[PDB]
Amino acid sequence: MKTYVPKQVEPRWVLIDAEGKTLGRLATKIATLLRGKHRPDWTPNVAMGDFVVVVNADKIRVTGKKLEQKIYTRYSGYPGGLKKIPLEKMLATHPERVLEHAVKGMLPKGPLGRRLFKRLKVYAGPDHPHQAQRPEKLEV
Amino acid sequence: SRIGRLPIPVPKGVSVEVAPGRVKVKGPKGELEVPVSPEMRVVVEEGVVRVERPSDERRHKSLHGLTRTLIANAVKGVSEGYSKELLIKGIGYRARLVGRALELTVGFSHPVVVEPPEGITFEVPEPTRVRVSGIDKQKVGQVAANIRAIRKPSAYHEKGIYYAGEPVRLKPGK
Amino acid sequence: MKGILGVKVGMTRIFRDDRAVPVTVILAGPCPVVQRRTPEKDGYTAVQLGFLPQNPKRVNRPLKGHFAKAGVEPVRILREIRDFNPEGDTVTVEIFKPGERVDVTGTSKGRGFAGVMKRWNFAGGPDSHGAHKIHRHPGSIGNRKTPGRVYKGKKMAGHYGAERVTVMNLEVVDVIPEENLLLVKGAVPGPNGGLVIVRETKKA
Amino acid sequence: MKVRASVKRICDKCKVIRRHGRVYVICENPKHKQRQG
RNA sequence: CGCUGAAAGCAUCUAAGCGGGAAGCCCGCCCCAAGAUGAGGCCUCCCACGGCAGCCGGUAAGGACCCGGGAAGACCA
RNA sequence: CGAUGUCGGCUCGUCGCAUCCUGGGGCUGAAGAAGGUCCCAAGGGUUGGGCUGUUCGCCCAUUAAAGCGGCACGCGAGCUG
Ligand SMILES: [Mg+2]
Ligand SMILES: [Mg+2]
Ligand SMILES: [Mg+2]
Ligand SMILES: [Mg+2]
Ligand SMILES: [Mg+2]
Ligand SMILES: [Mg+2]
Ligand SMILES: [Mg+2]
Ligand SMILES: [Mg+2]
Ligand SMILES: [Mg+2]
Ligand SMILES: [Mg+2]
Ligand SMILES: [Mg+2]
Ligand SMILES: [Mg+2]
Ligand SMILES: [Mg+2]
Ligand SMILES: [Mg+2]
Ligand SMILES: [Mg+2]
Ligand SMILES: [Mg+2]
Ligand SMILES: [Mg+2]
Ligand SMILES: [Mg+2]
Ligand SMILES: [Mg+2]
Ligand SMILES: [Mg+2]
Ligand SMILES: [Mg+2]
Ligand SMILES: [Mg+2]
Ligand SMILES: [Mg+2]
Ligand SMILES: [Mg+2]
Ligand SMILES: [Mg+2]
Ligand SMILES: [Mg+2]
Ligand SMILES: [Mg+2]
Ligand SMILES: [Mg+2]
Ligand SMILES: [Mg+2]
Ligand SMILES: [Mg+2]
Ligand SMILES: [Mg+2]
Ligand SMILES: [Mg+2]
Ligand SMILES: [Mg+2]
Ligand SMILES: [Mg+2]
Ligand SMILES: [Mg+2]
Ligand SMILES: [Mg+2]
Ligand SMILES: [Mg+2]
Ligand SMILES: [Mg+2]
Ligand SMILES: [Mg+2]
Ligand SMILES: [Mg+2]
Ligand SMILES: [Mg+2]
Ligand SMILES: [Mg+2]
Ligand SMILES: [Mg+2]
Ligand SMILES: [Mg+2]
Ligand SMILES: [Mg+2]
Ligand SMILES: [Mg+2]
Ligand SMILES: [Mg+2]
Ligand SMILES: [Mg+2]
Ligand SMILES: [Mg+2]
Ligand SMILES: [Mg+2]
Ligand SMILES: [Mg+2]
Ligand SMILES: [Mg+2]
Ligand SMILES: [Mg+2]
Ligand SMILES: [Mg+2]
Ligand SMILES: [Mg+2]
Ligand SMILES: [Mg+2]
Ligand SMILES: [Mg+2]
Ligand SMILES: [Mg+2]
Ligand SMILES: [Mg+2]
Ligand SMILES: [Mg+2]
Ligand SMILES: [Mg+2]
Ligand SMILES: [Mg+2]
Ligand SMILES: [Mg+2]
Ligand SMILES: [Mg+2]
Ligand SMILES: [Mg+2]
Ligand SMILES: [Mg+2]
Ligand SMILES: [Mg+2]
Ligand SMILES: [Mg+2]
Ligand SMILES: [Mg+2]
Ligand SMILES: [Mg+2]
Ligand SMILES: [Mg+2]
Ligand SMILES: [Mg+2]
Ligand SMILES: [Mg+2]
Ligand SMILES: [Mg+2]
Ligand SMILES: [Mg+2]
Ligand SMILES: [Mg+2]
Ligand SMILES: [Mg+2]
Ligand SMILES: [Mg+2]
Ligand SMILES: [Mg+2]
Ligand SMILES: [Mg+2]
Ligand SMILES: [Mg+2]
Ligand SMILES: [Zn+2]
Repeated sequence: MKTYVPKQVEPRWVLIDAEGKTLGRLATKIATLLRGKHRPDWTPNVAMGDFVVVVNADKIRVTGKKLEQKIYTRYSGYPGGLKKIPLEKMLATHPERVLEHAVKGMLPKGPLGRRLFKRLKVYAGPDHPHQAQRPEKLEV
Repeated sequence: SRIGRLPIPVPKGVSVEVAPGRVKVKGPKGELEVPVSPEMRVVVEEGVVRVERPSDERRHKSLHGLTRTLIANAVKGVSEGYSKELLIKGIGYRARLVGRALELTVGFSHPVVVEPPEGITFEVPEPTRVRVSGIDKQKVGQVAANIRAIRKPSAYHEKGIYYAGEPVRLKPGK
Repeated sequence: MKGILGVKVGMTRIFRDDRAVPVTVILAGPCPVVQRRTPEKDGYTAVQLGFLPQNPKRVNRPLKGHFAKAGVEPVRILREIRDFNPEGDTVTVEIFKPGERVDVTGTSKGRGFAGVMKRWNFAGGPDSHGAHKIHRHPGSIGNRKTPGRVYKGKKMAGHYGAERVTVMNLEVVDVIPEENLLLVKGAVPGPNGGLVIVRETKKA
Repeated sequence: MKVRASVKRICDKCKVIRRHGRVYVICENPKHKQRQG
């Protein structure tokens, strides 16, 4: 007997409210959903996890003094091109990127991992534009 | 040996209503909202407000005295109000009231007009005394600190803007 | 913000209060409003100006449909002025008065492939004392094994000019509405006959 | 302000305080101000 | 450097909270920039053509080729 | 060691900050002006000559200042020699 390999499946669209949840502990669950490891037919070499919609991403929570002391960093390739953005400022300017970054770092590197990241749709504020997909509300 | 335990006399007629995280104090001179830690409990009694803490841990012991004083400062502010007095010293130095604003001539090449924030009143009884008054104790002391900072007391001469009661301490020169 | 499209016509000097004032002459208007950008429709505010009438027998259909929806004759250039909403339907030199300061944008003259000395004002090499075929060369471009590479943005030979350049805070010396003429004190990018944009200065 | 690794009371008017993660010595005598560093 | 302020009846810029404060930091100015594959937006133009998410051919709006040139340019653009 | 060209200069930079200048400060045996000392700060700036191969240093005339270090004592498939 060979191990079961699934034929392609309709993905499950899912909706998660970010308000009040801790940044890192929410991200690990989203990553699990994107990989589809909650699914009994999980297969490592095809994209078969959920599509994850997240709202209220600007209301994510964080412990200690991370609002001031967590620094995001970007290197432009130029001399002096290291930019340091504190978490506070990122929330004030591109708040959806806090969760996106946290999740992306928890997905595998490579073509499949980049594909899985596109299946995550993060929104600040309580609304998302994906009624047509009828996302299933999740409590995590 | 405790400010938090000390009950707060409430003069009639001042009303102290409690809400989660805040205490609202209304009196003859205005209202003040006091933000209060949700770990503390503020209790209304007959002509008395009291604050209680839920343990003997350092943080609760620290918030206990703070919360009592802030509530008491609000009770005083709406009934008595607060004021601070500034003495201007030095030959040419003087103040006057331009409208309800304060104009200081204190040795610069120009005057210094200070606009009153909401809830602050300026008075100039004599040209060398300035009164700052309002219901908010923290604000009164802040505006007063700002006006003193225009021209601080000199290290060598009785010249500058002084708190009333501030001791004049000088250094010799030559 | 207010602006107008123009043509650089030439340079001369005038006499003002017994002073010779170098000027660039610019033929600016008249500029029809061809489209307006609104926050509801486009997400920002600007006016699309037209300039220089064109032979309709040179204007293809999608452009013609664009003009006609505006009730505008066929024009040679369309450019937008950001954050400008003129009341009329035609922008002319009269939006500027003498004494105002303006920013002027044009396409600078094209040096083509330019050496390090012309493009970056490098010092080049000695012309005697043994200098060997490096009189106009850049010298070293780096270090050694650390970092073993050349920085991004390293100044090197290459194309230079024929690029957008803004010169800021130029005094308007005169306005001649009869001939749609703006006189601006000083130098303005590009050749005579080049397209320019004149805007109210951003320098306070 | 004296910035040193050994911050100590210099006179009996000196008060050792901890302020925003640092040790300071404040005193009515300005020479006695210290910050650990 | 302060305001207000406990723990610590006083005091304390701090433990709750608020203010002031550098040529430096973020933005503002200028230039590039949607291969930003996350490939964005707006205006306008053509139209659902024949024959066996495919192929084949004729077209549309458009474009390219070629030619006269250009303060554009090594060729290219 | 079946080769990793070695001083100094020129050219071209870029970085560190234990900061020479400029900006912000506390203390002064800080009257003022000018200094001294320490703290914050690397954004920019940091001259031209005489001597000597010199690096350095001394000297001349200035300067807000004429900083110190790293990059194979940066840089010879870039030049000099
Ligand atoms: Mg789960
Ligand atoms: Mg595996
Ligand atoms: Mg956290
Ligand atoms: Mg955003
Ligand atoms: Mg990863
Ligand atoms: Mg790996
Ligand atoms: Mg009562
Ligand atoms: Mg009780
Ligand atoms: Mg002296
Ligand atoms: Mg142009
Ligand atoms: Mg050329
Ligand atoms: Mg050259
Ligand atoms: Mg040159
Ligand atoms: Mg040049
Ligand atoms: Mg030279
Ligand atoms: Mg020479
Ligand atoms: Mg030369
Ligand atoms: Mg030779
Ligand atoms: Mg030779
Ligand atoms: Mg030669
Ligand atoms: Mg070279
Ligand atoms: Mg390397
Ligand atoms: Mg070009
Ligand atoms: Mg004139
Ligand atoms: Mg020309
Ligand atoms: Mg002692
Ligand atoms: Mg004391
Ligand atoms: Mg004090
Ligand atoms: Mg106090
Ligand atoms: Mg005590
Ligand atoms: Mg605090
Ligand atoms: Mg503040
Ligand atoms: Mg502050
Ligand atoms: Mg102040
Ligand atoms: Mg400046
Ligand atoms: Mg552009
Ligand atoms: Mg695109
Ligand atoms: Mg674009
Ligand atoms: Mg990307
Ligand atoms: Mg597009
Ligand atoms: Mg055709
Ligand atoms: Mg040609
Ligand atoms: Mg060819
Ligand atoms: Mg060897
Ligand atoms: Mg060999
Ligand atoms: Mg070998
Ligand atoms: Mg060899
Ligand atoms: Mg260096
Ligand atoms: Mg330092
Ligand atoms: Mg220095
Ligand atoms: Mg200074
Ligand atoms: Mg003296
Ligand atoms: Mg002095
Ligand atoms: Mg000093
Ligand atoms: Mg210090
Ligand atoms: Mg110090
Ligand atoms: Mg610097
Ligand atoms: Mg730098
Ligand atoms: Mg430097
Ligand atoms: Mg010298
Ligand atoms: Mg000589
Ligand atoms: Mg000689
Ligand atoms: Mg010499
Ligand atoms: Mg020498
Ligand atoms: Mg020597
Ligand atoms: Mg000697
Ligand atoms: Mg001098
Ligand atoms: Mg100086
Ligand atoms: Mg070195
Ligand atoms: Mg060595
Ligand atoms: Mg050696
Ligand atoms: Mg070397
Ligand atoms: Mg050296
Ligand atoms: Mg070398
Ligand atoms: Mg050689
Ligand atoms: Mg050499
Ligand atoms: Mg080499
Ligand atoms: Mg070599
Ligand atoms: Mg080489
Ligand atoms: Mg020799
Ligand atoms: Mg020889
Ligand atoms: Zn002391």
